[PDB]
Amino acid sequence: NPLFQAKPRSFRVGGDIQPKRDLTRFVRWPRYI
RNA sequence: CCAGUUCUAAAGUUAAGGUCAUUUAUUGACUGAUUUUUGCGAAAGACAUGGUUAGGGGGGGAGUUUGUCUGGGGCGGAAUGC
Ligand SMILES: [Mg+2]
Ligand SMILES: [Mg+2]
Ligand SMILES: [Mg+2]
Repeated sequence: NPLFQAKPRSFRVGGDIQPKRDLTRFVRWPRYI
């Protein structure tokens, strides 16, 4: 509407570039933990 | 259930936008990009694998042996024991 108009992004496969998400479970951790 | 990327040797990153505050600045906070989960993912699973024993197999490889007499030695024969 104003010069500020919305610009969508599609994260379904084969689409725009995936964003940063919480990978905590999938992290590589040193032996000890 | 299907699709939100199939004519096209391109472009696709420090983002938009919404909601709420401050502050009037790409400032702050949520959302934009759902949730839960004391297995990154998959394949086998007490099987395989490893350990020690037991029976096979093994000139690939090690070691060694392969009598004596003897008209040279060998082939033959024993005048090798009686
Ligand atoms: Mg054996
Ligand atoms: Mg030999
Ligand atoms: Mg005789």
